[PDB]
Amino acid sequence: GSVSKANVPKIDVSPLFGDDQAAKMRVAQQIDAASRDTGFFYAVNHGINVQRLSQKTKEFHMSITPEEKWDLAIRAYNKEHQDQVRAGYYLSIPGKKAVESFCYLNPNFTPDHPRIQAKTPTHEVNVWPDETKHPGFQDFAEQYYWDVFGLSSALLKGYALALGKEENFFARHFKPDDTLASVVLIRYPYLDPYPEAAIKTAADGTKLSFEWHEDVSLITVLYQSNVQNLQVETAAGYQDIEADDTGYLINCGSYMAHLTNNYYKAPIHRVKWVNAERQSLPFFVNLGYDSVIDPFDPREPNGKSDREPLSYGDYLQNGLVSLINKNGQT
Ligand SMILES: CC(C)[C@@H](NC(=O)[C@H](CS)NC(=O)CCC[C@H](N)C(=O)O)S(=O)(=O)O
Ligand SMILES: [Fe+3]
Repeated sequence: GSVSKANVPKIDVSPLFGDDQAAKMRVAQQIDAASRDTGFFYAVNHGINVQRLSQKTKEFHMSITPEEKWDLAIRAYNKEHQDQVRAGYYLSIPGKKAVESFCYLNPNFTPDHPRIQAKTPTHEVNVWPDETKHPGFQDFAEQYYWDVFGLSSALLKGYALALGKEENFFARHFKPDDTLASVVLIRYPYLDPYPEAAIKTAADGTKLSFEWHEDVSLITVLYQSNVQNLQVETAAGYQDIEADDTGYLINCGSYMAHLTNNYYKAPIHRVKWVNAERQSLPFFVNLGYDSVIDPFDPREPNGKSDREPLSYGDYLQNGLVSLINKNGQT
């Protein structure tokens, strides 16, 4: 019943920001090898100040009041906010639900934006706390969105080259004016006593905070504090993913698995229950609402696939609802 440790290589992604094309191919090879193995890798030498990200996120989580949480709550917690399906605060439920979080979307989604004017699903205008009660928080959060957007764009060039495509194969659909990408600022608290109602038990007996799932994304670009919790499923069972609070943990989402005919799988993973204060800050790399990538199969000589091209917006709307139905309202 022992638990092994997943091979999660640390990949220096800095060449993806430069113009050394052979060096970028050597990064792409590493991304290919990781994507074909466990499906996770750590992006290092990424150029983002993750210490400031963790400090500002901690300041926000530890200073917001129950009044402000109701005022920012998504409609799952506040019936007055029917437009907040994605963005807003996700309340914990003491004695029942430990996790709480704050999700925000593309800062360019304003009342002027045509997708907001047309009321297209998955598009929302971000809600923010009072500036004086949380000085600099909105500025930090929006800046972080574009900081990790820049990193994610380079990572997408690595994935494109790894699959034998031109480096903009994915990134050309990843644009500041229409990206459905999201940031979630997740707090997992220390609780004494920790309520067993907030703990799930896996089929193999492991105590979990969040059950197995594939990510709803093209790729996921995640920062976490230094508390080990993640497990990836392999054919030989679940394996622990070691923590690293200096790098970004990268993995493919189910849209990537669809478009590559499962050549780059969306790794199934789950979150172990750990009674420790920690943060989990995912950036879900989503494309535009009408973004469509023609599927292909890198295993076939002609590279042809019979899978239907999937519009990303419909994929995202269906995927987020299915994840809530399967693993519960977060
Ligand atoms: C329970 C929770 C803390 C987990 N984190 C996540 O983000 C999970 C697993 S990937 N994903 C979501 O809840 C989709 C969010 C989409 C976002 N609202 C949007 O609209 O884009 S946990 O894995 O850390 O346990
Ligand atoms: Fe996930």
